[PDB]
Amino acid sequence: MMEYKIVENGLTYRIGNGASVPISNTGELIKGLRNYGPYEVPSLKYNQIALIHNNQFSSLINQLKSQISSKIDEVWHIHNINISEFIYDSPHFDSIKSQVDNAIDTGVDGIMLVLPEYNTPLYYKLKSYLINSIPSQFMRYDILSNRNLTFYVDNLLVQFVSKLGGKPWILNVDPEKGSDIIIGTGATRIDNVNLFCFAMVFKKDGTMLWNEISPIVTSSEYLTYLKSTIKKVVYGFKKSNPDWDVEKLTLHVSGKRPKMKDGETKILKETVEELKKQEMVSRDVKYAILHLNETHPFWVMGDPNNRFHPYEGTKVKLSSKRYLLTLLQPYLKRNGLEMVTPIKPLSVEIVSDNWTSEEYYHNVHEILDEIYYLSKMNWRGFRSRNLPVTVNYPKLVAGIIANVNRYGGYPINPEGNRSLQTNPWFL
Amino acid sequence: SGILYINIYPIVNYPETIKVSAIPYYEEFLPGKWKKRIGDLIYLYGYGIENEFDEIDNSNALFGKIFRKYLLDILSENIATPWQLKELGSTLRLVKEITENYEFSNIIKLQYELIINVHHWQNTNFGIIVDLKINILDRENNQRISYTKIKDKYGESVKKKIWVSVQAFHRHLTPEGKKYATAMRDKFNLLTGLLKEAFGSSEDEKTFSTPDGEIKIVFKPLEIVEVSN
RNA sequence: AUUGUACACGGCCGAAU
DNA sequence: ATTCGGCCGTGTACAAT
Repeated sequence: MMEYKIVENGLTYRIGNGASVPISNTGELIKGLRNYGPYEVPSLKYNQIALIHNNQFSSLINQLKSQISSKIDEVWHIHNINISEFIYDSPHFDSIKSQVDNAIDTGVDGIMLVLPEYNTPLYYKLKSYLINSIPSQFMRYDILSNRNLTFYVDNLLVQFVSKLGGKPWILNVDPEKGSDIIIGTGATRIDNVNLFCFAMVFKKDGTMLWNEISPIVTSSEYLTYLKSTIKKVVYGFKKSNPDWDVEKLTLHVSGKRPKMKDGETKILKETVEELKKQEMVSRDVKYAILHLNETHPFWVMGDPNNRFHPYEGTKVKLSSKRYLLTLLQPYLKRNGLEMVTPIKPLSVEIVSDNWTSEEYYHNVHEILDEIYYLSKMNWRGFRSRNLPVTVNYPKLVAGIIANVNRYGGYPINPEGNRSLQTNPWFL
Repeated sequence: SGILYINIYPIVNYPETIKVSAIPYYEEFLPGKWKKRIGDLIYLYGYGIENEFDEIDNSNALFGKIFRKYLLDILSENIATPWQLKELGSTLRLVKEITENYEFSNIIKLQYELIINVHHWQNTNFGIIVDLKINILDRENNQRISYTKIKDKYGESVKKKIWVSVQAFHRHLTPEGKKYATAMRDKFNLLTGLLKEAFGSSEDEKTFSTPDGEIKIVFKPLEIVEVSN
């Protein structure tokens, strides 16, 4: 006999120069992108992108290059540009790196390399090198051959324009009705070990911007790095804004689950106490720890008209810590709704909080409006990952970095390399 | 419309007070049947109340955390002929061999598995949860293998055979391989029907008999009200 | 690795005292 | 220590504009 509530219709995509792009409509989003450029057009010194591969005069690669030109020149507005081909002719990673060294020496700002096979070690070992220096996009030929290259290269180039330091899209989330500084978390389990990352959010321009990311942290240092990050986010927020933490200082934990006391919440409470003892955060500060989980024994029959699946916003429980939230509604195609397999909704649980139960119900939705607002923020394709960007992005960072370190590749870190911030590289 | 069937089947009726014989914890406490260890005690609810004869009310703190395993242990009794409970504990493992003339059935056997769970909210309402998980089993060997694990072995074209059959029985995809419309509705009609013919009650509700009172399950998904507040 | 959504396995990591 | 809830990896497929 629970009760579910829906976020009021909105969250229209903004891509700069004004926008009215809806959500869950890839056709409409790409139509807007062709009509209106991306949020921050990532023009660079060398208006020239290379495509590095092994094929020679293959019609498929030629069609790929023609599509890349006709789209990035018209849909992503990185103008005054041309696509150059580089050939390594030997699937060994050393030959490929030697070939991409030619593109680096030329100075091309974008490398859309094509691998021949599904080869994990070489893929990650070379992605480390070709991501810690230049925006790029490693892809492979086996899966390139099979499916249509329209729907393929569209998302390919969305990820590409995101990696070029620009922003494909931004969401219409108000400066109010949100958390000023969200420190999200994700994890990736390698050899039964959790590796954590934090997608710090600062509200750089009044709209929730993933401003800077953090490297992998083992669970042993998870709490200490969380304290350091609580301090760093308020430092950066004060530096970039003369405002105060009036609404919240929440978190977003996935891949783990925080404690009620003597753990994540105690660290957050103590560090917020330290911040308020130095006038940095307002007295009416809200800690609002959280926990996010994707797999669980729960499912939902949505309304039958919407392919029996729950709509884009639902909060089914009340007065309990756990809540459920639906994000992936079926895509609204020209004929109707996309036929979809049964989907598993995201479960939100407020592990600990200190709203003192006066307007607790208001602030539960105040967080939960944000996560549905913060989940379509991710820039990896025309499709969302049904996790907040503060959960998707740390997960991707941890996966990429753990894979790179497992194979002994070129080390990556977003702390030492200052240029990695506000420039998606981990996608 | 405006309702989200939440995979919960309500406990429409259950004893207002359940006779729970609280016992100080003892180090050799097996997980056992009809015994729950919440806090630092052992609560010999139901079968085994010969010590205290105690009664625990609805609003008591221990009631909510004892009646969960009480309900699991009383649901682990009345099960129909085909199904076979596998394991009991935090959840109940109800499996059932599949016989639906799926293509290449003589090589790999499919196995419905039911995940019996239970959720309590507001301390005055209850309900059981179900989740399905088909198990891939080679009928001649009865071991756990994956679609990639078969590959060319057991037939390369049979990957298109069990997988399509798996998503068809699971009601995610068509029996041929493509995708259909009412995947979500059939995803739970299957769960409700499977539980109904699993607990040996083709009727809407089964009135299980407990040492305390009578437990009745609506066997229907918990409707969620469209309250906005 | 265009993206997701699912899926089956393998291994499981952690909430509450 | 138990109860109880998840939880992310590697490979099949499916389909969007």
